[PDB]
Amino acid sequence: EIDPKDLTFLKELGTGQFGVVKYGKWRGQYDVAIKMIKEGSMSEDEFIEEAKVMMNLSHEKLVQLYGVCTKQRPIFIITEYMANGCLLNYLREMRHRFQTQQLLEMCKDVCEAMEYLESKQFLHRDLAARNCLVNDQGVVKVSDFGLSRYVLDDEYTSSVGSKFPVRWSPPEVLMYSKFSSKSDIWAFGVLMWEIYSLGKMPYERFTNSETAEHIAQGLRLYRPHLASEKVYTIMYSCWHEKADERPTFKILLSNILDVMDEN
Ligand SMILES: Cc1c(NC(=O)c2cc3c(s2)CCCC3)cccc1-c1cn(C)c(=O)c(Nc2ccc([C@@H]3C(=O)N(C)CCN3C)cc2)n1
Repeated sequence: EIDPKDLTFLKELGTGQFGVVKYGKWRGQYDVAIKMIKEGSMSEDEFIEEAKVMMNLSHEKLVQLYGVCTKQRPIFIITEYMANGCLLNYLREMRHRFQTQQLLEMCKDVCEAMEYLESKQFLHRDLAARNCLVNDQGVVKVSDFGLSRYVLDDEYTSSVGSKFPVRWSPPEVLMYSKFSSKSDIWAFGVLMWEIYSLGKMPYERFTNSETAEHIAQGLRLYRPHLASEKVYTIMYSCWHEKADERPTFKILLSNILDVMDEN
């Protein structure tokens, strides 16, 4: 429980699934982001009841959830600040600057975070470049892990809703709402594709339902120009139809490190 008196609001960062997010400082020194949770946007009682595990998740490649302010309305979620914003926009804006080594390093950053989450049996549930953030030194970190569970918005929570991350979902999520470590694995593959395509929309020009239909029948994302065959093999392994044939994040990290060593 953070004392809201210790927070200084400094800048509007935009709006996300829970409403307004602001940049500020904690105790005049530490850079933070502060989600001000819009009333009715979140299952607050449920989040508060369950939130301690999420705060104890600690890793260099996670965007840390520092604490909460719950003795007030609206409630706040205080996290680590990331000066370069979300990875999807960062890729798009610096598109002509990246070397292939840096793209691989981004994949490694995310994979390390996810390997940690996997070891804690904690699901992200909405992994995608938009839910990775970038610090002032270009380090990529995974953000808002586990929060999708508390979203109150039928357009997001229903698999036929317009905000559901269909393009990041395996068949068993689309058909059965069966989330597991292996649905995060699928999403990580799509994320690697977002990285190597330098921020393109997966299945662009397909609607969500067309995407569902086509992946169910075995359609997969093509190899981006900048991805080597070894890199494509890694992302492709995430997309096995059967969840039990997909690798673990431990295995993916080993795969990524091996490519780095060869390069
Ligand atoms: C995480 C986030 C959101 N998204 C969310 O809060 C949620 C996503 C999900 C939720 S809530 C529940 C379900 C799962 C998905 C919205 C706006 C800012 C930030 C955000 C957070 N953090 C932790 C940051 O460090 C950060 N940094 C940042 C943002 C914007 C800019 C900068 C800017 O100031 N503006 C105004 C736009 C251009 N941009 C580059 C720079 C850094 N943004």
